[PDB]
Amino acid sequence: KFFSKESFLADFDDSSSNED
Amino acid sequence: QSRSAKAGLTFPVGRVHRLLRRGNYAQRIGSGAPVYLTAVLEYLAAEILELAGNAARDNKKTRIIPRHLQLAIRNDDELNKLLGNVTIAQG
Amino acid sequence: NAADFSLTVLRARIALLATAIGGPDYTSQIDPPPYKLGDDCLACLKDLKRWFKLVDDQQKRWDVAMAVAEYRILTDDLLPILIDWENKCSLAAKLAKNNPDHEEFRNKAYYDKIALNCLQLLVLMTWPLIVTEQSSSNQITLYGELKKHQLVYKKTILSMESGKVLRAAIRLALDVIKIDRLSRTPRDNMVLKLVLNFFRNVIAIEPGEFTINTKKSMPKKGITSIDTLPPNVSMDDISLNTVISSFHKNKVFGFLLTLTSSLSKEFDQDFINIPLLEIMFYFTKDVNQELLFPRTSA
Amino acid sequence: TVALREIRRFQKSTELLIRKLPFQRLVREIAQDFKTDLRFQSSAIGALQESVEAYLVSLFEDTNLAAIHAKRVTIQKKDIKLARRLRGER
Amino acid sequence: TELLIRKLPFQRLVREIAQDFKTDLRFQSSAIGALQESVEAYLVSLFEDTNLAAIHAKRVTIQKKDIKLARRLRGER
Amino acid sequence: LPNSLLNSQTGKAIFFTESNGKHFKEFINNFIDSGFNILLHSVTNYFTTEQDRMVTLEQVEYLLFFAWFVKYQLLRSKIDNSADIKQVSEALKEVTFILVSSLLRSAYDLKNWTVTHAGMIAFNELLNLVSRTKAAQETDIEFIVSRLFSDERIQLLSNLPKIGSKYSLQFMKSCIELTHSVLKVLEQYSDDKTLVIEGKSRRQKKFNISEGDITKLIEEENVDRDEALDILTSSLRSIEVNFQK
Amino acid sequence: TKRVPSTVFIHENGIRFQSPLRTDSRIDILFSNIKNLIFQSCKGELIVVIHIHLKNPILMGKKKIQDVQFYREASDMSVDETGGDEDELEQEQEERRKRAALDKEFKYFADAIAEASNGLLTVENTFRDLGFQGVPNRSAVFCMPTTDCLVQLIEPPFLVINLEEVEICILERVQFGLKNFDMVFVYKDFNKPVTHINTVPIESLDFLKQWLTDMDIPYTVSTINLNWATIMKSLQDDPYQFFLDGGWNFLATGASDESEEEVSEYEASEDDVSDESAFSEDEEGSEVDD
Amino acid sequence: RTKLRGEARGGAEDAQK
Amino acid sequence: FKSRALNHVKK
Amino acid sequence: ETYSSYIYKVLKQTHPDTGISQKSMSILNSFVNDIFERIATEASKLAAYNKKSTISAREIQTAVRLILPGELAKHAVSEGTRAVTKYSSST
Amino acid sequence: HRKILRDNIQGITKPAIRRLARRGGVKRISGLIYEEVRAVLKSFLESVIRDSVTYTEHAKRKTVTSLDVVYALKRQGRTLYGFGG
Amino acid sequence: DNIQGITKPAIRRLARRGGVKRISGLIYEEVRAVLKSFLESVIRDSVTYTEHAKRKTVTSLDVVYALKRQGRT
Amino acid sequence: PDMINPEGDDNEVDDVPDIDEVEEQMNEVDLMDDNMYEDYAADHNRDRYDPDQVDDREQQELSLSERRRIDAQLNERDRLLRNVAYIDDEDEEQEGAAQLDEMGLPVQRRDI
Repeated sequence: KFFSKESFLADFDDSSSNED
Repeated sequence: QSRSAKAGLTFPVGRVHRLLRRGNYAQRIGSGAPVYLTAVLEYLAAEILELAGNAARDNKKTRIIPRHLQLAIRNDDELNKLLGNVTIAQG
Repeated sequence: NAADFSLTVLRARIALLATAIGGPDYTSQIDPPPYKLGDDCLACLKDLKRWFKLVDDQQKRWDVAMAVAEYRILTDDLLPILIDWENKCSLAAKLAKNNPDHEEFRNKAYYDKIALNCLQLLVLMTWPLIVTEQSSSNQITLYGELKKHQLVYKKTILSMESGKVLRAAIRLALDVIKIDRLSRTPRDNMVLKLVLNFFRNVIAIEPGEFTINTKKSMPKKGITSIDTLPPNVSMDDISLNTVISSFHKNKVFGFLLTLTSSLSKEFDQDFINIPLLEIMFYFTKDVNQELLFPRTSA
Repeated sequence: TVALREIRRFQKSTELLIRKLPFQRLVREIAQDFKTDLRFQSSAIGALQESVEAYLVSLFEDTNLAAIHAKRVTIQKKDIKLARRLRGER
Repeated sequence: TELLIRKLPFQRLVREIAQDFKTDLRFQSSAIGALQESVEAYLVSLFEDTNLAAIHAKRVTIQKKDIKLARRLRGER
Repeated sequence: LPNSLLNSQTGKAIFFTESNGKHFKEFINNFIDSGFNILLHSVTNYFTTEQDRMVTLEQVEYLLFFAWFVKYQLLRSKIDNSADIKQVSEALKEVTFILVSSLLRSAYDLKNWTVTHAGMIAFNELLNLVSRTKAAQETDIEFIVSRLFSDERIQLLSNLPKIGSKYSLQFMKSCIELTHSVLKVLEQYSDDKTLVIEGKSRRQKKFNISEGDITKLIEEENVDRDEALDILTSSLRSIEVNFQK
Repeated sequence: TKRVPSTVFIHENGIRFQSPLRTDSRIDILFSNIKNLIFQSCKGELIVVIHIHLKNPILMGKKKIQDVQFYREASDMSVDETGGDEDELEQEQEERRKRAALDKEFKYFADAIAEASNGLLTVENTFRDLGFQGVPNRSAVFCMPTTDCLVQLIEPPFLVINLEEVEICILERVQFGLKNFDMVFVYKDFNKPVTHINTVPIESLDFLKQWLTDMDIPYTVSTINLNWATIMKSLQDDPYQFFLDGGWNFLATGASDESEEEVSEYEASEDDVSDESAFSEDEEGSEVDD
Repeated sequence: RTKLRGEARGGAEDAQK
Repeated sequence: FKSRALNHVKK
Repeated sequence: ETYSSYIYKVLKQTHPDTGISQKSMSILNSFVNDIFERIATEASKLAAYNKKSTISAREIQTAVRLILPGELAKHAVSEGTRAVTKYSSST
Repeated sequence: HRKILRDNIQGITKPAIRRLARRGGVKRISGLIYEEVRAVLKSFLESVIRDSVTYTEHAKRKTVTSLDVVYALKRQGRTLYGFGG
Repeated sequence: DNIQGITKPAIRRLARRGGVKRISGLIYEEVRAVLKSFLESVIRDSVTYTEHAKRKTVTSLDVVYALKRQGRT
Repeated sequence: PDMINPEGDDNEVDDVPDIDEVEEQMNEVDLMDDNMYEDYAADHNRDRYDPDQVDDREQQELSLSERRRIDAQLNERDRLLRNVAYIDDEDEEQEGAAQLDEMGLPVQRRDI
């Protein structure tokens, strides 16, 4: 179960956009 | 007559100037400084060559070996001051 | 009368510096007052760092820490600066993601530098207080009150709009992370160590211990309390539940996971191998594993 | 005498020191930690080889000096700690 | 930071070193004070190493052989 | 030092909420399933060279981090079969064995008792992990139980309860759990008799070597004679222990 | 048990030391029994000594000792505790004056001992400028090469290497990258065991070799440590059988033996061609400043 | 010094000795 | 001076 | 072995009888490159110390008289200043 | 029943340590000195290979050249000669 | 020479901050020897820097630069 | 009473690592023995490097300026990691910061 850093940047920017 | 014969030293002043340029030690380098440095290299290399050749002459060996270089470094005290930290090998 | 005169001139100078860092901008009329940086304010951050270096470190005193703490530099100056930088950078990142090269910062390097200096003061001021033997009497006298001020620091960090300073700290970390591994200077990895150390300070702050003098005999009244808490700070604010809530809301957990999982392939592991273990230990020092599995039920 | 003849042969068969193939395997295993997909040059492994021999021979000379300083023939934990420390390499 | 060795003997020591050098340059007190402070720092480092080289050899008194051990392990000649 | 399981009362309970407890469980699960092994390997790489310079804080936090995450993975594998115990498989390397055992031994000889307690917890969970991996699969298991119980460590675990009564309740509870783990992992070898253990020889164990014996061992187990001399020396200190003893 | 400021008696046949503690316990050493009379100066030293080496050991009553030294503390106090004035400069003046006085005092006594023997015993003087550090036994001391012997007079193992009785001084473990080496005296007679002095600094070595050229003793260089017990036992078993064929030839002299033939010519590399060139310096020398 | 050595006048008797 | 420390975690 | 052919030219210059081996020549080349690196880095640090942006021969002069032993440093300065004055007089 | 040699420290064999110690010049050795030499050797290779893989990773290649190793040793002050460059 | 005249309780106070309790006699002479060598090296470095700077008087900043040289690993 | 040295003898203080001295008492390995004539001379199989694993080819090399930049970067990395108190010792730290007043406080920047 590898966690990608680019996925964390994408999730950071997306939760900055709408935060769900 | 290039710069090497103009300086009178068979060590290359042009190659010293070029490798000073590629190192980016400073953005400007002089003309007399590579001549000076290759004369220093001439003196040091010629002196350690003469001591190593003399050490080859001591044991009547016609051929110089790295053991003669090691004898030249150990026997001279100032070369031990200059080259005490470094070890040399492949022999 | 040299000691109290030196103490009151030191407290006066920290008060002047704390007024000189910034203001809440009461001139502008917004229903929440936006925090405005003072004129020549980065020099004030360097002066707080210089004061914490020259007095607190070599001279073996802790007067500067309480002089800062009673004038609320962390509560009222550093946290609004970092939160304003976080909110402005988040809005700018949104507007640049939708349309690049529109609505930039005017002085982004200045804001990044003052944000980095504010994070440096957060790490330097919330450092774990250890008092071993042969230490100065100033530290021994001041240890309990400075632990209480650090408790106020932890409550204010975790409670200020659910800890946006944690998002500011991870943004300062992903400023480093966006650079390639070969292009990263060791100062950038030291900034990563600064962020991981800040998270270990946020987790690691615990209530202090009650120390008594046993030279005199214990009277008939005895110990009436061992409470070591500040007035506004309760045991719920300090406890790990608020830490987990503020860390999950601000995505600290994903940050720690994505630095732990790619520790060897992406980061220089010798910089951040020890603060990461310290963070894991400071979670798991007070958690029993049998109670984490529960197997109307209440 | 064949006994002192093989003493002379034993003098010829010195300077072997730490062995070449276990050193190659060990430096490969050490290099696996920093980057799994690595390759070496034989002159690079040789340079590492005699650098380690020179360092450890100088370390045993310093440890022997510390031991002879301590009114003693054998060497200690603390002898090699003193010998490593007073070169300033901490 | 107390300058233990007396100032005028150090000021004439630097004149003696200039004498065997035959260098004929002059000196203000700032360079002399920096020299004396650096000498005090080097000597307290050498004496701390001499302390722990002596107590390595289970003695409280530092000796000639502790000085030889400190110079040889430092590698200075 | 911070307040931890070594200082808190045995009856102290952390009261996680539903959402906070679920988020912490997810975070610890993803930590073990993602990078517990890499972090543990990097730390035991760093501390095995910095072993003589670390103050009690790093020793205590390393042993507690190791013991806590090994115990949590053991409990998760016991409760649920979806998790794999091999996710803490890098706990079972020889380097972590050497580090934990050397930390416990250096804590005992210097009469340091906090690091002794943390190493006692770590050794108890190490034995529990070894017992779980042995009960799962029936091999390197005999090698590692020969590795942990080698040297004078059986005498160490024997004389840890003799000095327990002076200290606190948590030290004494760790003495309970460690001695129970020791007797449970050593009662499995009562009939199987596989108790070969590296022991410390005291008087002369010198033997005049035979190079014919050396070369036929070279033909037997495919070895170079320098490490065969190492094997020939290490075979001389091998002893056997009695579980009744 | 306790040392006292005693006295020494010269007789025409034997030197006498009577202990003022106990009259019955005293030391009588014949002048014909003296092998060597060594006088050591106090320069670079704390005490000043006269050492006496004997060819025949003298027993104290329980164990035979070989050599007896008379010593005097020249300094006022051996170790000084630590913790205006200027009396100290005059104090170092008075111990340099009294060190010269005590040097005269023992030199006149050495002359008296040399004259009283009537030529059977001669005088000998040590030299600090040619001395060299090393470890005999378990003590790393500044050892003392002299005209007649190699003396070592500080530690309670006192070492006197007679230069008239030694066959060879093999230099030992002399390889490169090595700061220390082992130097081993092998005596002319083989019955007594060899003398080994370890950990000699490398910078004295050539100077030490020059001393080896002054005292009519040869030297060889062996790069490995030699197990001297088995070699000396093999010399004890068959001395003449070994010495008749290859007496000293078993070691490398100094080596070459068979030719290695590993030399190479540098293959006569020509001058470099196709250089980069393309300087474009755009810099002017102008006038140099000096 | 046409030979360009530090001890060009000093090496001859050193080689002789 | 001699001091005794009391912890809140013992409660 | 970029600097090796001129080592060979010096070795033929002193007397053409002897010949250099591979390993000793590699030791000599690494010596000359090391001395070049020490002069060039040390002079770059001095150029940073005196805040100049041009490498001159005079900081090379003080750098050789820094790292070399003094009695060898004056000889290196003497041959170097003769070479650089001949180079400047040839201009 | 017989212990295997499966460790990275067995590249540093005991007679290799004893040969290094005899070349250094000790007369007798203890027992823990073997694994102290093993730890010292591990620390030194981890340092030198750390600089060397940093060099060859900034070279955009997957192989290590001897020039990288000799410059890494030069950075620690333990200079080597006789390898070119 | 005043290297003969360097005062001894100053050496004892250097020994006090050195942490020792007792000082031998030859300690004094060899400390004065390492003083001579240390001043030799640092004053040589200072005169090299001030020959580079063409001034007839040395400065303390060049002495600090000489200490940057004299500090070694 | 013995006077081993004129300069000073042993203090006779007890050894704090008693465990190490005891384990040297029960374990000691001699170098000057019979087995020192065994370890050296061997086969030529272990005095080899594997040709298949080790690749020897002419490859790309760093420039001199790039290598000096890497040297400066790792010297900075070793200085930052080895000697660290906190993170506050950052770049462009004031070397003139050590300005102590008559009352011990830092000297005020820029007279009231």
